[PDB]
Amino acid sequence: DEDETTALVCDNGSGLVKAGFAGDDAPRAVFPSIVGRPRHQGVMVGMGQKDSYVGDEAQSKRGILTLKYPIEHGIITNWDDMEKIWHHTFYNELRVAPEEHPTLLTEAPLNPKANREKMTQIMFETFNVPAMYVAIQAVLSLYASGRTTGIVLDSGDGVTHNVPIYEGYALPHAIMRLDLAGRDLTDYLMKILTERGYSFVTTAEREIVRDIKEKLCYVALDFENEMATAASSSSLEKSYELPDGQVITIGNERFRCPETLFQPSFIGMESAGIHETTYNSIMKCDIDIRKDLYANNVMSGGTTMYPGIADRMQKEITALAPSTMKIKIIAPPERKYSVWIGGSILASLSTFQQMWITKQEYDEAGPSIVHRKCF
Amino acid sequence: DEDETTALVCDNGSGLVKAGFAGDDAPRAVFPSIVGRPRHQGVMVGMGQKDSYVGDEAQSKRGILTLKYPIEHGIITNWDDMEKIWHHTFYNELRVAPEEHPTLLTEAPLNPKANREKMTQIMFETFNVPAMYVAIQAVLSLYASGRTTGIVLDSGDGVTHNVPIYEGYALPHAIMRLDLAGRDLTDYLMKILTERGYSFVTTAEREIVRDIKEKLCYVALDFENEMATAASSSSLEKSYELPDGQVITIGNERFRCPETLFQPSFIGMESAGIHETTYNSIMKCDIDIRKDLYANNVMSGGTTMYPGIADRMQKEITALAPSTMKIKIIAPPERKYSVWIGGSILASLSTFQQMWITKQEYDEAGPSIVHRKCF
Amino acid sequence: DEDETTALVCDNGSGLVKAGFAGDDAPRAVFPSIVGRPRHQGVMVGMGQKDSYVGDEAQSKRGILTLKYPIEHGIITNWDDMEKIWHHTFYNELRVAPEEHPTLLTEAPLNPKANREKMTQIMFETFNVPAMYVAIQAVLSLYASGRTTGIVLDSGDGVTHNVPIYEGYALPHAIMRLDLAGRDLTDYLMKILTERGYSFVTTAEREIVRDIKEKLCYVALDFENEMATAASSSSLEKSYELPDGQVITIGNERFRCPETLFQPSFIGMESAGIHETTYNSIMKCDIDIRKDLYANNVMSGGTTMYPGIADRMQKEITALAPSTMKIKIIAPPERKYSVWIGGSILASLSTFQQMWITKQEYDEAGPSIVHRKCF
Ligand SMILES: Nc1ncnc2c1ncn2[C@@H]1O[C@H](COP(=O)(O)OP(=O)(O)O)[C@@H](O)[C@H]1O
Ligand SMILES: Nc1ncnc2c1ncn2[C@@H]1O[C@H](COP(=O)(O)OP(=O)(O)O)[C@@H](O)[C@H]1O
Ligand SMILES: Nc1ncnc2c1ncn2[C@@H]1O[C@H](COP(=O)(O)OP(=O)(O)O)[C@@H](O)[C@H]1O
Repeated sequence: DEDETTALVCDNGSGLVKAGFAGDDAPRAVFPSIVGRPRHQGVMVGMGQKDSYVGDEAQSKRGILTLKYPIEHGIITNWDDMEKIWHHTFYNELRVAPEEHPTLLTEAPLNPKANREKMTQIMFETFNVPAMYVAIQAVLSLYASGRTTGIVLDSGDGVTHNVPIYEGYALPHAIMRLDLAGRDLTDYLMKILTERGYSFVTTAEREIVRDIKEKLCYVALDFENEMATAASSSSLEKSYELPDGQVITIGNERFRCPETLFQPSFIGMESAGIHETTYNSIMKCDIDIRKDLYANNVMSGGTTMYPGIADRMQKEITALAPSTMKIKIIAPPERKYSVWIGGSILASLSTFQQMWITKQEYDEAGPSIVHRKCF
Repeated sequence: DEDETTALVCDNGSGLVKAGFAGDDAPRAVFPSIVGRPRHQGVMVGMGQKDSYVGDEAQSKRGILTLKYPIEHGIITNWDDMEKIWHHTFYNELRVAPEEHPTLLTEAPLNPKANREKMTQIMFETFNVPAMYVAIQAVLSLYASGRTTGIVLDSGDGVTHNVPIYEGYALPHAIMRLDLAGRDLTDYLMKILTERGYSFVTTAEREIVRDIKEKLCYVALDFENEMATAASSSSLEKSYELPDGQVITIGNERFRCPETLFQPSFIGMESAGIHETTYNSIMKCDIDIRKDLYANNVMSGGTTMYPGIADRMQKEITALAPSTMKIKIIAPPERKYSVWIGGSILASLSTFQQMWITKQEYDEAGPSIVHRKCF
Repeated sequence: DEDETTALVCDNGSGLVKAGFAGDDAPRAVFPSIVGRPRHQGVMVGMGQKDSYVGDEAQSKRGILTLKYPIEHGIITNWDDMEKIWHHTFYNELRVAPEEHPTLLTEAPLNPKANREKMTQIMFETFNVPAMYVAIQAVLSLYASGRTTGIVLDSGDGVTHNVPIYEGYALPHAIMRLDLAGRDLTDYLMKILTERGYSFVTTAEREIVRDIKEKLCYVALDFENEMATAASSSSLEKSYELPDGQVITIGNERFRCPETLFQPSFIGMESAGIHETTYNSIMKCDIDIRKDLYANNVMSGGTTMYPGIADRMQKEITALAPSTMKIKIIAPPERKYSVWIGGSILASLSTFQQMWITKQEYDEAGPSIVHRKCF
């Protein structure tokens, strides 16, 4: 609180907002992106509740609330709800006066121009920021990495991409999309557990299943052989206590759930699994740069956090590639916050501080400015 | 009683067993699935009563008895009780020697493998059937229909499903579940009648309320406008004589009870009403097959028997679908026995007689056989 | 069905088989070249479906099926699938007995010798044709035209060529290749529509986009000025109803998609646009024959069907050529079937009937015969 200034790095996630100050090593505020007020709301004797805050309160308030994601699949679809999320971010989580900070916002891949313009309009008109930037989330991640060359497999919450990069450039024609990512894997685990006679269907039960997924699932060494071991499997049958206190047993569901990344037909997806899309992406590049891609396969995103994933990707890529090809899979430790960190590096870039968009630019060429000939 | 043979078609319902001979047009035996013996049992001077027969005796014996459904929510949960129901089916209702007849059994959606194996074990070991098949009840219904394409709304006793079908295949990812169906509507009518100062709480009173529901409830043309007419409603106020002989008056409860299918929040269900699930199911299918689904919405199940339901579904679907979409609701007349009829067609399928499971198959690969690579 | 005979003219296209009788004015059978069976195949209650017929059934059966082209990029790559396509052609579409008809087959430019030999082996051994010929598809088209001199721009489904011709001879060193053609333009329209927030990614969605392309795209008068008019463009914003019934709006995508033929960098292609390749081809010819080429630029192929293409080519060629050069663009009306018609003329050539290849020639010098010293 003086001269200088930082850069409000707000990564608008499909399920979680990550926000903080440029220059910090990780976001200081992480809260669910949802909207929820009592679904039954039966009055009582007073009030003192906040209608649809969701954020952190919701979670801990599981069972009372309803949820909505105004950013459900990564694109913002409800501006009144998004204004509530940004107000919460600035005033309740970070506890800042937004008019004192240049703010860098992230946007999903394929975000419409008109959507970026509405984001810009709200920042300047509603929150009175002195400036702002919009950054592409994949791009920020790439930034955080620091690798000019290599092929990234980025699997997050709602989408997975394979992005080959040569000298810093995402050759746009090589990238392929997959709908599936963590949101789909949590829904599939709810369904397969419901196969055993359990019942996980409510909003609260979804949260419970997301926790089972993140704590007990793993990727097999070989799907077929893991299924065969399931028979005499005395390991798989882990126990998990529900908040009600009942204890369920989870066995082959531990590896059947994430097997979907390699076999999208488990959820009905025709798409090619992540090892096939990696190969298909490398084959859309020049033959010449393929050796550099094969030796620099970088994993990113929350859904690449499973133990065993790098070794499995090494095995599968080795099976598809030429016999003399050197293959290397890199996974950065704390991948998931790779998107926020790239934003932090960019926003905290004094040297490229002219890329931030300003109140004068917005007034001159409206918000589009932050879209036409920059970010 | 000679060569050839029929197929024992036993549809194990949550509230009613439907059983008969393959090839008959409808089941010859329909009896409540319950277990009940005197709750007070005060001896007397002799016996000559059957402990927990339930079946038909129970009903007519209302007030003395207790009830249990070993198939309460569609999945068999008590094998000693289920053995009693099957013994009653074979020896008391159909009056057959089970060792002379291949028998097709039905099972609920999501029935565990181990449950199908126990059903199979009992048929072969306890009843000595020469063969048997297990069939999926929804599937049998689909079979009875005869429509390859279209979206079915099947509302029965304990569950309601929306199932889109293209060329005979239930695209498994499109189907959505609802807990609510007729069991819930009877419980809700007991509760709302208890609001007027009446008291319907016992087992006998539940049966009385199920009769009021089936004889006097109806679905409104528009819920809001029907409530508004309730004021000057001189029609609604129908009379119903209780077995005690008192006469109650039923008015807006006639349409408030089934309104729950369209507004599950009446019983506290967050779920989306049946018109919303229909739309949500069609939107999980390819855009291309949607025109075929919209023109082939087939209603099935006992809870789709209300007069007015097809016209209301036509109105609601028309309001959600594109303006140029051709919408058609089909309701087969005697829907409820749609499940038994599909079983009868399948079981009575000489041409597919190799799908029946045999005593040799059970002995070789145990009962699982009737589960792994068939039904 | 008597003496004489016709010539089975089968044009094996990358996406469509065109087949018929020599002497007919157009092919009597046109069906997609694909292979597809249920991707989900969920059994049901019977069969009566044909595993991977594709042909016409597929299309109308959009959403159920998968596709494969055994001729994906013009060269046949799977002989078991190709045998199915030829069986369908003869027995289901044309309804002929192939052993009664000399059959002329077409092959892509640069088809390997061994591939032509395998085509020949199948015709004689599998279908028992009395004779057969293999013809080069470009060549057949040239044949259909009837112009000895001039430079043809032939843009079809998977490839575009510029072919200068002087007295009937394709000076082989002048011809240049382009990967891009209609297959690429349909893929690019799917991608650019997905930019607006729509989602066209499935096999069924590809077919939908191919229809939007063929019905609503057009080539601009000037790309830069058309983009500038897009702003106040109230024309562009045509509506298109999807099979689901939703209605999308298409605007600048109408001309951005085919702009790729003139600017291959839109899809990442370094190649020179079709006006530059025309000029580059004319400059590889003698200076002396250039006046004849400039006055005889003939358009051929499905991708030259856009309204406005001849006028745009006249404008662009005029801008590159010497000021006193007479420039004329010819487009034959029903260009697309230009390949089949050339085959029909050739095959129906009684006078050159000795060029057909016979069962004795195949037995003597194997199939190669139809390759070494003829077609
Ligand atoms: N340790 C972990 N193991 C597996 N999945 C994880 C782990 N940590 C986070 N995830 C999942 O990663 C997803 C979030 O990843 P993220 O990269 O932030 O996604 P997005 O950027 O698409 O919002 C969620 O589905 C979450 O459950
Ligand atoms: N005419 C009717 N009107 C309304 N509900 C009916 C009618 N006939 C039967 N039902 C109800 O339908 C339900 C039984 O339907 P059914 O399809 O057999 O269910 P399930 O297969 O789930 O056992 C019961 O709740 C019953 O009261
Ligand atoms: N009227 C049209 N306008 C634009 N493209 C068209 C038209 N008719 C056909 N096409 C396209 O032309 C291509 C087929 O042309 P064709 O000459 O048969 O190709 P090929 O011989 O390479 O198989 C397809 O991409 C198709 O969509």
